[PDB]
Amino acid sequence: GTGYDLSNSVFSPDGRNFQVEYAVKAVENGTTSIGIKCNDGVVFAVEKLITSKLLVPQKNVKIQVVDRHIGCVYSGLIPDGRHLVNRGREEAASFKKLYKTPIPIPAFADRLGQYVQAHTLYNSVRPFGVSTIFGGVDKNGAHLYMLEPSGSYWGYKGAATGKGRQSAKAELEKLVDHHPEGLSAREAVKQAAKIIYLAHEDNKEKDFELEISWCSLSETNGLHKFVKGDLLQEAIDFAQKEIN
Amino acid sequence: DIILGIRVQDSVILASSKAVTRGISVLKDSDDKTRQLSPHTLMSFAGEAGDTVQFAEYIQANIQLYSIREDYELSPQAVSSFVRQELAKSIRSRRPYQVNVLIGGYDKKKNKPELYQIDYLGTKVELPYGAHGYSGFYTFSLLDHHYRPDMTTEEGLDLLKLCVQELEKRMPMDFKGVIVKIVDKDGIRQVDDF
Amino acid sequence: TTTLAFRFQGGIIVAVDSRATAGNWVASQTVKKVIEINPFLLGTMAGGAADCQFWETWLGSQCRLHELREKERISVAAASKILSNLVYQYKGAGLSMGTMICGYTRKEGPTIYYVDSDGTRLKGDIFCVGSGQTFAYGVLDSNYKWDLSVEDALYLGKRSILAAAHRDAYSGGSVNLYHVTEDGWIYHGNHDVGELFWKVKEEEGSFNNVIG
Amino acid sequence: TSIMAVTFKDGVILDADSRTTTGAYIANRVTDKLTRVHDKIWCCRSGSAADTQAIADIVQYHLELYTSQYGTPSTETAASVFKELCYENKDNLTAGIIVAGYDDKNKGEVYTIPLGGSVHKLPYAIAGSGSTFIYGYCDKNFRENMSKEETVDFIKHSLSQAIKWDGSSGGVIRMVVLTAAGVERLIFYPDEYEQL
Amino acid sequence: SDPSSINGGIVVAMTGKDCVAIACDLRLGSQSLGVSNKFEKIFHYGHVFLGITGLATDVTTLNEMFRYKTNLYKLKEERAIEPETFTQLVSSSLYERRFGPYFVGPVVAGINSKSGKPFIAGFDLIGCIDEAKDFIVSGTASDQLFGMCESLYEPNLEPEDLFETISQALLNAADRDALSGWGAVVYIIKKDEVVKRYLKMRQD
Amino acid sequence: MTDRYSFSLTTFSPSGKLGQIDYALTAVKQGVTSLGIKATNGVVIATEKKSSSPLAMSETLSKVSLLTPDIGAVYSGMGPDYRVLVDKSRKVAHTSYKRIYGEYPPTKLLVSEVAKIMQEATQSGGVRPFGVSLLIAGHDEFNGFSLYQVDPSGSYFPWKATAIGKGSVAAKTFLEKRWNDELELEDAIHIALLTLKESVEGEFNGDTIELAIIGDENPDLLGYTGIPTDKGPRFRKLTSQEINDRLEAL
Amino acid sequence: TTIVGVKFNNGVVIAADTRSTQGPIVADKNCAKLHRISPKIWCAGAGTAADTEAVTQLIGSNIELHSLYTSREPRVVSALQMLKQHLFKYQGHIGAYLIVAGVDPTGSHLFSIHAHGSTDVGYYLSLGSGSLAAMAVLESHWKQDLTKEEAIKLASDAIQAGIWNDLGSGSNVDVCVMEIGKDAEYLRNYLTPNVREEKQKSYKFPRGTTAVLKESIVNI
Amino acid sequence: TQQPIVTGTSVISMKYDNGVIIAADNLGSYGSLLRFNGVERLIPVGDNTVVGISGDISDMQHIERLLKDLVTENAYDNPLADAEEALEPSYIFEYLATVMYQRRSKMNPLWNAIIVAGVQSNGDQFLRYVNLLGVTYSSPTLATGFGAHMANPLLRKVVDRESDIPKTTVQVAEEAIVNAMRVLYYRDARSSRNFSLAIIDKNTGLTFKKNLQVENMKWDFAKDIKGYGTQKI
Amino acid sequence: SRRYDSRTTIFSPEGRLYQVEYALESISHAGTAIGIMASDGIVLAAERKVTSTLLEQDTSTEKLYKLNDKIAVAVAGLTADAEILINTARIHAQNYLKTYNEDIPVEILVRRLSDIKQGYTQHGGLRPFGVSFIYAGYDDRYGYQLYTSNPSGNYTGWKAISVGANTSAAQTLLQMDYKDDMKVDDAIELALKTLSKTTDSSALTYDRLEFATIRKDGEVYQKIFKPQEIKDILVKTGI
Repeated sequence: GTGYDLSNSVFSPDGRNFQVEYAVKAVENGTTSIGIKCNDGVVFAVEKLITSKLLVPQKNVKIQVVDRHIGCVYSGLIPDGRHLVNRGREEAASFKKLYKTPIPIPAFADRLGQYVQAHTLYNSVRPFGVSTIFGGVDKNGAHLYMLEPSGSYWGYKGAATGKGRQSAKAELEKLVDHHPEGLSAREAVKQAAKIIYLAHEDNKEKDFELEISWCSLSETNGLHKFVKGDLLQEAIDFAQKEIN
Repeated sequence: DIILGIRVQDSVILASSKAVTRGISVLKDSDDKTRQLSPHTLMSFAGEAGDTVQFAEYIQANIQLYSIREDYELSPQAVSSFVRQELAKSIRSRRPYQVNVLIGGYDKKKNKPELYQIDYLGTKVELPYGAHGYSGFYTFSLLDHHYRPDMTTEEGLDLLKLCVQELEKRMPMDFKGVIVKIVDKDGIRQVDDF
Repeated sequence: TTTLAFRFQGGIIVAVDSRATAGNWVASQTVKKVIEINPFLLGTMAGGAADCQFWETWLGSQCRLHELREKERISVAAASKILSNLVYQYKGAGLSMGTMICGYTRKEGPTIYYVDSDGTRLKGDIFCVGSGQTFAYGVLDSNYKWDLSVEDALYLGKRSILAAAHRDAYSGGSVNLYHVTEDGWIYHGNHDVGELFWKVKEEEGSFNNVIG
Repeated sequence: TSIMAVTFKDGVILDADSRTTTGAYIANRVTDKLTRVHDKIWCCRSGSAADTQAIADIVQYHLELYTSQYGTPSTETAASVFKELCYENKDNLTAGIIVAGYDDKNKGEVYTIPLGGSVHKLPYAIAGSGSTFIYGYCDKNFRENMSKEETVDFIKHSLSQAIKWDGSSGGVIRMVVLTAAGVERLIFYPDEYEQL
Repeated sequence: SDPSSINGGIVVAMTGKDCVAIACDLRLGSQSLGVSNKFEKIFHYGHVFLGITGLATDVTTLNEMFRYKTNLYKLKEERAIEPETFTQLVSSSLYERRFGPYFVGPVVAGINSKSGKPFIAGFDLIGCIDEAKDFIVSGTASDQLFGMCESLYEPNLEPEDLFETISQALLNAADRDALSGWGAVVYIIKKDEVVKRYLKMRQD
Repeated sequence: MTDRYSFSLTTFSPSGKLGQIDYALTAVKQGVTSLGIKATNGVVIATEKKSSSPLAMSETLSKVSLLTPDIGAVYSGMGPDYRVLVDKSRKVAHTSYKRIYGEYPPTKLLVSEVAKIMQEATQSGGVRPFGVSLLIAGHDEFNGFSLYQVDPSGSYFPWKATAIGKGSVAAKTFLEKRWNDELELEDAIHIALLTLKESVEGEFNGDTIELAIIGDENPDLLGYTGIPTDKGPRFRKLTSQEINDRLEAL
Repeated sequence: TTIVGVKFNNGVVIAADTRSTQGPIVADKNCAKLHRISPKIWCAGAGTAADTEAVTQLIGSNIELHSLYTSREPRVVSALQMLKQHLFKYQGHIGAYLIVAGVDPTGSHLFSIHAHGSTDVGYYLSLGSGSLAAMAVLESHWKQDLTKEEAIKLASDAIQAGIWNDLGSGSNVDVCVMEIGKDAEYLRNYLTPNVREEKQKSYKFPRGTTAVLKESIVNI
Repeated sequence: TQQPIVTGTSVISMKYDNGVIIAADNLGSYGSLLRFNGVERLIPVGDNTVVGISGDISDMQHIERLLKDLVTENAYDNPLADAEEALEPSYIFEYLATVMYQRRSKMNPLWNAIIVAGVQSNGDQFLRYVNLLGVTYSSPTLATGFGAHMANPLLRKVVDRESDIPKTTVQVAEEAIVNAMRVLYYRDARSSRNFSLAIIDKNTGLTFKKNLQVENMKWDFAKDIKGYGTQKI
Repeated sequence: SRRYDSRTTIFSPEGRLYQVEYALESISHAGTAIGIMASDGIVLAAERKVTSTLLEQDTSTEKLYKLNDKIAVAVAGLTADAEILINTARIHAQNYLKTYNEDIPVEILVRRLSDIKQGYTQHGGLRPFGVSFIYAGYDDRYGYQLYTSNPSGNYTGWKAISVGANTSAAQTLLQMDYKDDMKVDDAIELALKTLSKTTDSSALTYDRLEFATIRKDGEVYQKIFKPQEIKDILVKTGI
């Protein structure tokens, strides 16, 4: 459908906002990132493609923390994701200043959804070219959400985005089938690494670095922390072992 | 601080003191406290140190801008109405203009002199003879006694001599004489032998 | 403070003292109370030292911009009105200023414009400002003439400040003489009031009430 | 005035007198100083009547807006909203507030917000002009986890003395009992508490 | 100190039998000094008369304001403003500046062109509609006028008898007020004509 | 992010016509018919209420609305524009006139304020004209009963009787034959119903038809007693029962 | 000024005196102090006469517009909220002390609003200089379940106490009775206990007593 | 422009050979009324900083909120927020000193006197003062409010100059602080018997001691005082 | 939003303002308005374009407006746009009286409106006013004056001018019969004769005519003719 896709706020005769649909095409080109909701927290994993050996390992972090209990991972236009996360940090700080409590994840997800959606209202602005998997632990459990360029978001047992989303979603579905009682935080980290490695088979042309993050009540006391050192290497070893 | 004005049959005579005093001493004794708003309109002013000249020169620019714009000289009534409005606007502004003015002019269309007294509040009143501040305390008794509408310019000047002499005699301050200007059908001129 | 500027056949003579006091404590003895706005315009400090120095330094830039645009030297009347208008904008905000904008121009001749913090702007032949102004007037009003020679005019300005320095507690230090001519102002040196008083006393016989 | 709030085993009780005075004159002798800012969050108002009423109206608007968006607030959140208004306008609003509320997780909570705009969580709080006369009595007699009957008897004794000694305090004693069973309003007339 | 007492002046309005009367003194002064004996304080905007007392600068400002407002009213409405409508126009205009108020007390007087009944109304400096069926007073000598008008006034005075009553109330009240006098002007307003009269009075 | 339509979307075409005004007037032509008739002792404004669905409670959607107690309006065209435009008209009736002069505006001045609102949309940047034509009927003590039509362009004219909307051409032809300078209000209602009966295609009863009149003051609708100078609204909606009673005698 | 409101078994009655004073002088002997906010919501104001008239006129405008917007009879609570929020916004500079009473679909209401924006609910209220004198009568005689007649008598009697005992109150008694089921009845000058007596002499001047300088005819 | 309503009394501190010690009482006074007794006026900011605040409690709770925002905003996009990029005492102080001066220049001061005590990453002791006017200074011993007149004379006997810091041990510094707290309780009317004490050591880290108690007070000499002069019995 | 902008305020490749030319074309389809300046007054006449037997001619004042006690204007083009300018003209006339305490000169009032029209023609991106005015007024300086202004913001003084439809025919007829020394009563005839010839209808009748005059108590009066008055003169003039 041409003619109606040159502007951001225009409905096509079918009611479809094409520019937002084109923004989704930007997301589908990004590196695959997933989020797994465990029985007491959430786990985030992102594939970081190694463009060249000259990138210093472990410095180009792509998972972001908001306040202290929300972690955000996104795929698509990385600058757009940072713009969205910068707003979330402002929204989270504003909520804490006025209400004194850390912003609830369902409340935070709405704050971001209103912002992302507001970018589809006017033709003087462009839609976000990122789908953001975000979540954390709040007063009433763990929450995992996923935004879209249109501003739509839902709660997920496990979310996947980026180029390997179709591959990753297959293994996320297997996790919920095999573990309906709830997956443990430590096992979720190992499974998160395995899913990213499997999803990378859609990007075999280039090497990648796995980055994991997670926020569990029992293990981080409800705060968002990165996987590093021994725990990261066990996940990498497990992911390679299953691949081999 | 002396500002006097007397309207006679054919002209308006405005007299204003020459002294300028700043605190302890007299800086100048030849100051002209008047501005020619139009070829036939003259404005005498008195008040606070800086407000008098800033206001007078600001008014003169607008009257000059009107004259050039319409190629027409505002009547003294219109000029006084314009001047009163600015004083009325300022009296209730951030920094009011504490300026008292006399506007003497010759209306070339009615062929009659006109004298208007406006104080810093914006109280415009047309008088046969006017004065601002305490200068009217000493002079009104003489003007009420001797003034007649049909005086000639020479009789009007003779009457100002009496008014100025009384101010010299009884007023404590030394105002260093007066500069006298006459607004007539021929324009504005200054009397030098006064 | 004591600053004077008077007009005469040879131009303008600007004489100022150099004492700055913080109460009765004499903070400085060698304050420069004349701002050299341009090679052709001279300022003068009285009252607010910072207000005079800052705005007359700023005024020099405005005069320079007029030079660049109009390609002609700004008149003293315009220079004093630029300062007078600005000083009026801040009226009531706390500015303190009494200054003479001395300059000599072809179309206008020697010109002194007295500008103060009230927004006043007066053209005159003789002006004195500061605490000791009444003493400077006394000497000037009696000995001032239009036909003064440059040598006699310089002495009269030097003598007028000496009289104010002697009698005024807040005036003294030294006398700074400036002479404004057709080709700019000329600095005629700094004369110490302490040394000048004894020199003047012997040559004139004046100050007979002072032993020495 | 004389306002009071006491946590007890089953929840929290807010209490206050009913007198408001403009000088010596009692403008209204049956005033209701207990204000509902949310279903189970109530506040006691002391100080300027105009300021406290304005703040209570704004806080109720904020907590109503909070509930529609972020679920039911806690008593800590209600006190936080009070603090922002009382603190960000401390030079204008001369308001001292006692906020008490009930939620299942934390049971009864009491927050006092003195004239400065600070927030203090307390087991019991007393404010108003008449409170100064019962600082010693309340401290000696307050106990943790008293029953509803003991707390009401404790509050009746406390306010009867605050009413007795303060000219600007008196009238009927109005109580609001916040518990899991709901909100209960009690009123005690001078003939009931005056001869305790 | 008090702006309403700097310039002096007084205005009084009375109602009669199908006629209204509004009168004022002609003095303008600067406290003790009398400046002008021709400063009229009664203005008309058609068949509705407005007498404004108080600060002379505000009296002049409001005259040009209500001339501006009533002139635009007649262009949009294509009819003259009635006394009742004008009374609310004055009231709102004075309240629009509650915190920058004009130090003036106006007095509206007129006859409704349609109903034909006399109308007079009074005001404070911030626009309280003091609609009275008998008489209205304003100015420095309001105390004198109240007692003077309250005793002389009687209902349903003919236009000739109303002139004697209002003029006598004004002259005797002005005579006992330092800042009022130097002549007075009386308007006798009838449904068909208006008569303007200048009174002989003490010039001290 | 900012509003970037600071330019006018209504502009003159090479033929001199303003495209958006003409299209706004077209939307009125496909609008539901409404008419007004000015009688010697009142004005009647009528329209039919076509319901979106039989499950809709048409009583909740009044096509005839009160602007001031003595002024009422009906529309033809886009319903939403009339609703917001009526809200503006009621507001400006207070802010611009009543709060100054103490009394409600006359019909001519209120129509002018409404026309100014429509004209502003016809020249201001980033807006389209209102797609409604209003028939504003009112009364005032000096001009009496009056009926005005206001167009999307902001132009307004006074009418003895008029009809706007889908059946305007047929209605106006009918009104010309029937209208005369001797009509009473009871006769105008009869003529209004007859004219409206022609336009309506479906059911013609009190529920599918909406009438309002400006007539004698209704002190029973005033809501209070004790102020003789207050005499009550002149604008009155005829309830479905009242209309049905007149239909039986139609 | 003396103003009282008295809630009775089926409505509320507000009464006020009619004297307006400029210091010690009685500017208006028959000022109407009861103002409409809507047909069945009425307000009585003490303190500054202009602000009470102006504040109610502004709120009355907004009540009418809001009533037209919502297509509902105004709530007395809406008037109270917009009235108190307006007064609070001006931090007490609008010196309007008001008793707002009325009937709405939710019953009869009686509030008092102070110049600073504080409000209180009550079954009987009083404002003005005569409030203490009027409240003495209300305290003595008020009782639950007053009938319309008892309330009107009590309200008028309370106003009379202020009239007789307060210098700032006098002349006549204005009464407005708002009952839930029917219209509000404004009893202007309900009682007129201060009718002036006949003067001892007639002061009709003989025509020609006044000296005139000039006479003119003014064009209209 | 404001005035204090509920206030905290003096905070005292001093640096010793290996770190710093800071103490403050747990009282909020409302005039002469010792109203609130649970106020904690020492605010740990990370593992190497403690911020002691005195004066208005309402502004103290505002500053306490700003500090918790620093720790949050520092960890944003900062993988080294725990080591090599954590907040130092010097960074925290400059933020507070800037805030306190900015509020002063707006004539809306934070009516507080703050002592930031901590140990830098390189081990150097940090101890700086800042008040509502934005005035800042450093010393081996710092005290706020009433403690500047009574605690500083006592602490300065232990560390009178910079060269005395390496000669002062934890025990000597701690007993000096504890004795100063007792002296303040003796002669300060707005002081409490309970206080908190924080020790920041470059080796053992932060040691925060809550609910410390003023002990070993001397009153037995009061029985021998009779009347105000002439009285004998 | 840049794609939807019509670029109102731009020049054509041959130095013409497109929207102003189109606005003028719009005015050429409006009812004719004629102004004739006589020795003792000014005559403003206009032809109503919208007409019907159900239209209220008695109070349908849509082309002749009063700006002042001394000035009036006849309007051709968008009636809605005119009333916006009419009210600003009225306010300006009163602002001048408030400031200078004198009636505004006609040229000053005309210049202000023409400046308002020109503003929309040069900046702001909004469409021009589609109205042409004929100002008829009096002042002490120039006496009776007759001006016309168009959407472009240009205004000129005239002795007799017509705007709206059939200006070419109306102007040619005025050229043939206008005598400088003619009285108002002759201007009454000339205005009606010219309209009766350029009118697009079969005949000219009182219902189609707006008519006003300005004439000299020695004070200038404004008379906007009521329908019966217009019907009277039409018989007297012989139309």
